[PDB]
Amino acid sequence: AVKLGAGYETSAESWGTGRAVARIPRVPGGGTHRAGQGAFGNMCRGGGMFNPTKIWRRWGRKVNLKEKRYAVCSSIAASGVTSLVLARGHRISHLKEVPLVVSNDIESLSKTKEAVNFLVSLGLKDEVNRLVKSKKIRAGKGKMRNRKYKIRNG
Amino acid sequence: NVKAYELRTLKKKELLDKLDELKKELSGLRISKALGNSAKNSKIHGVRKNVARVLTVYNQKRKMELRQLYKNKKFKPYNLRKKLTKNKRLQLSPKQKAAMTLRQKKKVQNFPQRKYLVV
Amino acid sequence: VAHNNVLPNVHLHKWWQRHVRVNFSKNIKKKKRRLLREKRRKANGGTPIEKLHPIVHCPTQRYNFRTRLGKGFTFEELKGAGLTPRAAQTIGICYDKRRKNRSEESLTKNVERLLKYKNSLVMIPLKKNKAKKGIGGIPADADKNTIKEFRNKKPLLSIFK
Amino acid sequence: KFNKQKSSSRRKMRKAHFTAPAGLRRKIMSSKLSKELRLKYKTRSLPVRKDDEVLICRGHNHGREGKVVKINRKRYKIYVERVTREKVNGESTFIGIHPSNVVLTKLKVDKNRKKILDRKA
RNA sequence: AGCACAGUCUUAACGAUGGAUGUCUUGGUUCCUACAGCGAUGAAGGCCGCAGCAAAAUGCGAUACGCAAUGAAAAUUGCAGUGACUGAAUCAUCAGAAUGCUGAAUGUAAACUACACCAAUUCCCUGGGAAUAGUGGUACUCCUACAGAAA
RNA sequence: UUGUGUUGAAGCGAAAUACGUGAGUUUUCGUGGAACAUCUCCCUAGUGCAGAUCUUGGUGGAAGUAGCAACUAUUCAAAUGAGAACUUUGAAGACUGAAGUGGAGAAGGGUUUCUUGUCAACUGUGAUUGAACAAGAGUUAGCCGCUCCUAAGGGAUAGCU
RNA sequence: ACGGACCAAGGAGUCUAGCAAAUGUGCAAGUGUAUAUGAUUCUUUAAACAUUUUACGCAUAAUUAAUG
RNA sequence: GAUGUUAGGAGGGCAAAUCCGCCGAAUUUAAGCAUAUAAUUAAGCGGAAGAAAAGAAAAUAACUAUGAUUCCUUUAGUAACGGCGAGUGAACAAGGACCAGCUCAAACGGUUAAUCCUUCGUUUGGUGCAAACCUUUCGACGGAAUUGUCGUUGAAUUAUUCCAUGAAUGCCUUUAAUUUGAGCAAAGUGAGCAGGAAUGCUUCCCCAUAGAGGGUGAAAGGCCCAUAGUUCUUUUUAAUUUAUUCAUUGGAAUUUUUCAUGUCGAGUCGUGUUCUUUGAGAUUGGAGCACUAAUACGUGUGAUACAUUUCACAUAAAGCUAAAUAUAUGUAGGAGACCGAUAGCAAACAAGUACCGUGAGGGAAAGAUGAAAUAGUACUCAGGAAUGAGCAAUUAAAUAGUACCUGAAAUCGUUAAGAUGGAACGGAUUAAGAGAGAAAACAAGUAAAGAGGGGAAU
Ligand SMILES: [Mg+2]
Ligand SMILES: [Mg+2]
Ligand SMILES: [Mg+2]
Ligand SMILES: [Mg+2]
Ligand SMILES: [Mg+2]
Ligand SMILES: [Mg+2]
Ligand SMILES: [Mg+2]
Ligand SMILES: [Mg+2]
Ligand SMILES: [Mg+2]
Ligand SMILES: [Mg+2]
Ligand SMILES: [Mg+2]
Ligand SMILES: [Mg+2]
Ligand SMILES: [Mg+2]
Ligand SMILES: [Mg+2]
Ligand SMILES: [Mg+2]
Ligand SMILES: [Mg+2]
Ligand SMILES: [Mg+2]
Ligand SMILES: [Mg+2]
Ligand SMILES: [Mg+2]
Ligand SMILES: [Mg+2]
Ligand SMILES: [Mg+2]
Ligand SMILES: [Mg+2]
Ligand SMILES: [Mg+2]
Ligand SMILES: [Mg+2]
Ligand SMILES: [Mg+2]
Ligand SMILES: [Mg+2]
Ligand SMILES: [Mg+2]
Ligand SMILES: [Mg+2]
Ligand SMILES: [Mg+2]
Ligand SMILES: [Mg+2]
Ligand SMILES: [Mg+2]
Ligand SMILES: [Mg+2]
Ligand SMILES: [Mg+2]
Ligand SMILES: [Mg+2]
Ligand SMILES: [Mg+2]
Ligand SMILES: [Mg+2]
Ligand SMILES: [Mg+2]
Ligand SMILES: [Mg+2]
Ligand SMILES: [Mg+2]
Ligand SMILES: [Mg+2]
Ligand SMILES: [Mg+2]
Ligand SMILES: [Mg+2]
Ligand SMILES: [Mg+2]
Ligand SMILES: [Mg+2]
Ligand SMILES: [Mg+2]
Ligand SMILES: [Mg+2]
Ligand SMILES: [Mg+2]
Ligand SMILES: [Mg+2]
Ligand SMILES: [Mg+2]
Ligand SMILES: [Mg+2]
Ligand SMILES: [Mg+2]
Ligand SMILES: [Mg+2]
Repeated sequence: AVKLGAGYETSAESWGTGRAVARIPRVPGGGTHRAGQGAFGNMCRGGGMFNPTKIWRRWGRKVNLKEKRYAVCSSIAASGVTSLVLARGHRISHLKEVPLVVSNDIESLSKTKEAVNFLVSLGLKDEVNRLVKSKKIRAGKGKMRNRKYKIRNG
Repeated sequence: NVKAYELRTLKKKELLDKLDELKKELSGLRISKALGNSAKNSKIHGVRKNVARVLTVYNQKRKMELRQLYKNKKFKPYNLRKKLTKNKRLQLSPKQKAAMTLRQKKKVQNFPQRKYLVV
Repeated sequence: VAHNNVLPNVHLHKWWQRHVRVNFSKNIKKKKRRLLREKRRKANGGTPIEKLHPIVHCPTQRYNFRTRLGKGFTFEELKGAGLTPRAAQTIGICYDKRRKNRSEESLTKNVERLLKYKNSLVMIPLKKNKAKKGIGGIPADADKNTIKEFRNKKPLLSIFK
Repeated sequence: KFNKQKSSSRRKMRKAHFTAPAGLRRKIMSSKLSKELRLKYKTRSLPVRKDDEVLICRGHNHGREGKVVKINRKRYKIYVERVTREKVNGESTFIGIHPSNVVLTKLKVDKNRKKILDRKA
């Protein structure tokens, strides 16, 4: 949100008609370059933006619990289906079964290296490689806002 | 260039004497600067620092002496008193705050908030 | 106003923008509260944060049938339990000077509850080891082993609901 | 990362780097030690002092060993014995190397350094 | 050595003018969390100072871009100079010391560095020996206690 | 999601046997010197400009035009200097004409004073001049003032509002 | 008739509240887990998950000024 | 009662986002306007705190009843108010967060104020290097106070059981968290290409509880700082460990049994009347004035003025009190589907600065060379000098030369080509010029032998 009185902190008023100047509010006084300038109003340099953004915009959306549940279920189902998974972009051509289930021994893995090895063994070597490749620096101003890298979802 | 650890041991008169000498030296340097010189213009800074050090040492000694003089005795100079935010000074001491009307105290003693593990 | 719509009723003719609170703090606030309560629990080693409340019937013809936790137990109920008010307060139980009993049955129920609570609870001694019997209401202090055993078991919070 | 007391925030980090006090500067002009040195001491890397003898790895002089002449904490640059360079005038100045791009071989070793080594161990 | 009329208009190439676009970013903004007062023990605010070469800002207060102490810890550097081989050069820390003139401003004043009155005051040495017209104090309201006068 | 970049990204300039009805897209060459897309789907918005006597900044034609005409008036030689109608000296000729561009002060200004330098801009022509720029310097009181008295008046004390 | 010398950038139906219609979606005599709690929830997590081992809303019934 | 520069203390001013008091508008809406609305808002004046305020029932209910305040969800855009127009608009219950109760006054104790404070002291301790602090009980000498301090919360009396207490001997253990700064911290500075310079590209290695972020001559998990993780040390606060003897003053709770039926806040409530405020309606709160009560069988609420009377609920006119709650102020952190230098704070920069205004006030513009100026333009020639030029020079690059990244348009210059009888441009259609161009705008294959690259068969 923009700070509340942005562009409107001035005392400016319009000179009115008979001066051969548009009737935008003007900064008063003299001496500065700012004196006599178009003041508030979306058009003006140093003006307020149009509908200044406010904290009371609706940020979240309530989604029906049931709907959410349904969505979750459908995603699970999708994860099930090989073709869908493939479409979603994963390099899954070398995995046998796509409801891919692994023994509880996995829950005790202590070392990232071991995990990686396991993944490779499974058939996801290619996927892993892709993931490694695809850390790249974002286009645009995300770069300036702690969104430096863009990484594909494994 | 005299650093403080040497000076702590010295007596006050000696310190004073030292200080005067330093001041004289400083004055000389200033005079030189005023006259068309830049030979020992940069010497002045060190001298100044030395003087400051001496002053600090002496001042702390004086403060210590003052403290010794006014040890306890209820009232004291407002310097040697506990300089501390005014509000805090005003505020009731924790003990005072605690102090309980006798009945209340009795009650507390008798029926204190017990520990009682529910099962 | 135009067309067939509800006649507009929007109370925003005052400087409403001045006092809009948007609750960005909700979940985080909740978390903080939880943390605080945990801390409190820790401080009261073993003992429960929560205090015993009597079940009571809600007033008014419409909530009549429903029952919910009131504040505080009524002198009569305490007496029935075999308990002093001060003593009760000192333990985990709430006292309510202003509540009165019209119904015998209700009173009985709450004294039953109180009894149950008493049965449940085991009292840590005030000064260590030295086991002494209570004052007015409070039960006796158990020995060390028993206390340890109790600690090892789970602290039941079924009665406070 | 996982502790939320420290800030990831790029801007903040950059400010810290640029506006650091002298101690911080000293800490962040560290250099990798050679294999031999690593073997000797549990340490991986050290803050570089005056009379250390560095081998430059990156830059135009990828190989020239030399005794460090000066380290300059304003610009984050060490200067080395013979990495000389004429200005437009002719005056022969030293080329600055950032300590990333250097690996230190022979070690200046005062009591402080010894203490540091002990701590690392 | 020659030859283009000139001007106006147009197009292209190559420049000037200007600062758009794009790329940045020690800044802002919003939200979240946390604490939360300063002052007659002189506050905030304001002046005046203070550097070897020093205007601003920054920092500081006649010990004046800093003193002590603590934790780092060999440099600092435009030159001059000062330091190392750790109370030292530089950082951070900052609890000790100190904190000009003002300002509630409070001895009366105020476009005054004007003016009172009371203490003379201060330092050193273990009762003397030195300094300096310098230093404090004195507002109004109020409270408790004391005082000796009043009805 | 699946990609392009110092064997040169965005941008910009000019184009193109280019595609599209069109918004546009695409590519070439040049410059550029570091980022950039995603049309695979949809999410989001401070989302698209020829106008508002729009705002801001810049640039024109007008135009080398209007104009640089109150205060009677300059001239000769020499010096300084790269260079002199307007810097200096001399010689003329003039004016101000003691109700003065003369001496002193007040208000106001604040170092403009002074010497030595000196010319990027400024001194609406020039300029070596200067109230410009830079470096230094300069204001000395028992008697001249303020300081004291009271005036029109002001701010307060007691109360009282 | 008015505005527009030129150029660049900025520059105007937006956001909330509540109602409605439309359409999508879920569930359907129900529906919405509201505050709040709980979790082996804690870079993201200010989301996501969960709902205690007859809350309230709107709807499910209308009508009357009203006792009803 | 004055008086004191008496001894000791306090207030004053700054700051304000939240907060508490007053005071108090109007624009605005009603399509006019006057009550209403804006709004018990802005401004004004005063006052606090880390929160403030509120708060322990003269409460709500009419139930099977609840039980201080606050806050959230709701009740509810409802009851109600309102030129019954515009519009305004609560409360109880219900679900939660959080939960804490109390002490004055009055009653009682006179076989004695038991209270309280100032000054002067005295002597055991505890942490500290000191500085200071921390507590310990003991008197004096003053006062204050009978115009009322302290204890008791009716009073005694019994049975039970607690709590304080002093001395001797004894034990400073194990962890769990919690919160400060602390260190420690995995793995490549490997071949080749192109480059000023890899952090790049093909390729060979690994580490990962660390592939957050930043730095580094271009995109870096492995170059640096940090990051994951752990190791002490700081803060406190739980659990666990050791108490055992002996002294007695004092108190407490329930329990019997007697006797006491006490006390319960006055120019206050209340009514009238005025004005205000409220949704409050024959007045919701408040205030001014007049009048001015009752004692608990009283008086006050029970949303329509009254009488006569039930019933329920409370106990006004004194006071305190943590939590849940709020925060656009300040400081410090941390985040972002935010802005990216005409944006974002007015302010990315010596910004509340310069500058304007007598003044209250008004209030800008202005970021980027390069990796490195510890590469910021040496040298030579022409110049009075600025500058210019170079066979000279830093650079990867100077048409990156400090007005420095990119460098658009308007506008202007140079050159060329073209047109040109009081506009210019444009559309449709060719033409003539002048540029660009082969991806449809010809030639697959076969043969001869060069230069490459692949794939298979054994
Ligand atoms: Mg703005
Ligand atoms: Mg972009
Ligand atoms: Mg011609
Ligand atoms: Mg305060
Ligand atoms: Mg020091
Ligand atoms: Mg030290
Ligand atoms: Mg004064
Ligand atoms: Mg005067
Ligand atoms: Mg693009
Ligand atoms: Mg817009
Ligand atoms: Mg635009
Ligand atoms: Mg435009
Ligand atoms: Mg248009
Ligand atoms: Mg303009
Ligand atoms: Mg013009
Ligand atoms: Mg002239
Ligand atoms: Mg004459
Ligand atoms: Mg005349
Ligand atoms: Mg002069
Ligand atoms: Mg001129
Ligand atoms: Mg001169
Ligand atoms: Mg000057
Ligand atoms: Mg005189
Ligand atoms: Mg006088
Ligand atoms: Mg007078
Ligand atoms: Mg007056
Ligand atoms: Mg006309
Ligand atoms: Mg018109
Ligand atoms: Mg016009
Ligand atoms: Mg215009
Ligand atoms: Mg619908
Ligand atoms: Mg005040
Ligand atoms: Mg109207
Ligand atoms: Mg109207
Ligand atoms: Mg009107
Ligand atoms: Mg106000
Ligand atoms: Mg309070
Ligand atoms: Mg509510
Ligand atoms: Mg409703
Ligand atoms: Mg209202
Ligand atoms: Mg680069
Ligand atoms: Mg009463
Ligand atoms: Mg009203
Ligand atoms: Mg009622
Ligand atoms: Mg009360
Ligand atoms: Mg209160
Ligand atoms: Mg700006
Ligand atoms: Mg290159
Ligand atoms: Mg270029
Ligand atoms: Mg660049
Ligand atoms: Mg440029
Ligand atoms: Mg003609």
